[PDB]
Amino acid sequence: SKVSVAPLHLESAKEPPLNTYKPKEPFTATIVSVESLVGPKAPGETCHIVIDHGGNVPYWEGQSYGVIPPGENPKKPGAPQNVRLYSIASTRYGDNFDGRTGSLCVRRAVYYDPETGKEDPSKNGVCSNFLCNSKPGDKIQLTGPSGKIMLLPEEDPNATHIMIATGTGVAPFRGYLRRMFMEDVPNYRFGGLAWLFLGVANSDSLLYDEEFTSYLKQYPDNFRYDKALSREQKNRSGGKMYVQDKIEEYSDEIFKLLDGGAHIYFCGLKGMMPGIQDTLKKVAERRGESWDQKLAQLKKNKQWHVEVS
Ligand SMILES: Cc1cc2nc3c(=O)[nH]c(=O)nc-3n(C[C@H](O)[C@H](O)[C@H](O)COP(=O)(O)OP(=O)(O)OC[C@H]3O[C@@H](n4cnc5c(N)ncnc54)[C@H](O)[C@@H]3O)c2cc1C
Ligand SMILES: NC(=O)c1cccnc1
Ligand SMILES: [Mg+2]
Repeated sequence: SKVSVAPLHLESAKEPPLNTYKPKEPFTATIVSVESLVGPKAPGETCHIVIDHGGNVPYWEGQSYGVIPPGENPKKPGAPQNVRLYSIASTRYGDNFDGRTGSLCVRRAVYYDPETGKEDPSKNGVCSNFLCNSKPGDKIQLTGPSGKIMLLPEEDPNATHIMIATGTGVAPFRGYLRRMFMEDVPNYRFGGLAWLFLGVANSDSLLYDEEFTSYLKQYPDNFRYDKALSREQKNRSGGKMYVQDKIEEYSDEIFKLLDGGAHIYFCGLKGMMPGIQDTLKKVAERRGESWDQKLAQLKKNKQWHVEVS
């Protein structure tokens, strides 16, 4: 059944924490673990990082932590590096169910010369490689938390939540779904529908697949899960199978859920959105609806939640 989590006083706050720690005086947290989430055929490396904040940097699901990687700011001699934000992939109780850790889902940003494929360490992403290279006991300069766009609307515990992720965009949804299904949170008993769509490059690039598949078996009447593997699947038109093509497969169900008040969430890199918008426009047109008008209504009704970069 549901996992006991502590301390329940984390449910008492009525507002999310924001900017508890700031860049000039970050919280020095400690790495608990770092593990690759992906198999050898994955085009890139994505890691799961567990960080001990000791209960000093609590957060709500959907927020981000800032990390200040070591070194001097290249564009600002004598200054610390700029904060990089990472979507927290854990619930407020964390992966140890104790309110002392938070987790990140971090894609290594690696540079390859577009012609030769060669590498250059001065051009890899600083913070993503810093994090995925970390080992237990390493210290991390933590700031935040920050962000409110992806806070989970809990007013209606029987709401519908349609979660659209590419790659590390799955992070907030791992936290949402643990809160909805895994953890014993007496003041939030989810009885709605949560529907996760995840687009990645191939099967080896899947993130947390075992956890999500387990929810299908534990909460079959409350959870749905669809995956789009761009390099291993092709869409109805011959294009690579992107998450928007999976959305299109369920277009009638999704549009009806939206009309009924479902929340819809988009998270990941911003390049995911143009194809999604194109598909939604096409779906709307086939149904005889204006996607522009529908989207305006979804935004007005606070059903549309996008955090991409
Ligand atoms: C709200 C928010 C949440 C986020 N959540 C996540 C998350 O959960 N997971 C995640 O992985 N990311 C997330 N990101 C992105 C993350 O913040 C970083 O931007 C990302 O990790 C890259 O940072 P970095 O320090 O590794 O790369 P940087 O050092 O900032 O470099 C940026 C890019 O420039 C490239 N580059 C550097 N020098 C050169 C050069 N000379 N020529 C060509 N290219 C170069 C790097 O390879 C890299 O791709 C989020 C962003 C935001 C705004
Ligand atoms: N988790 C992510 O990949 C993410 C979230 C928000 C902005 N950019 C990237
Ligand atoms: Mg795998």
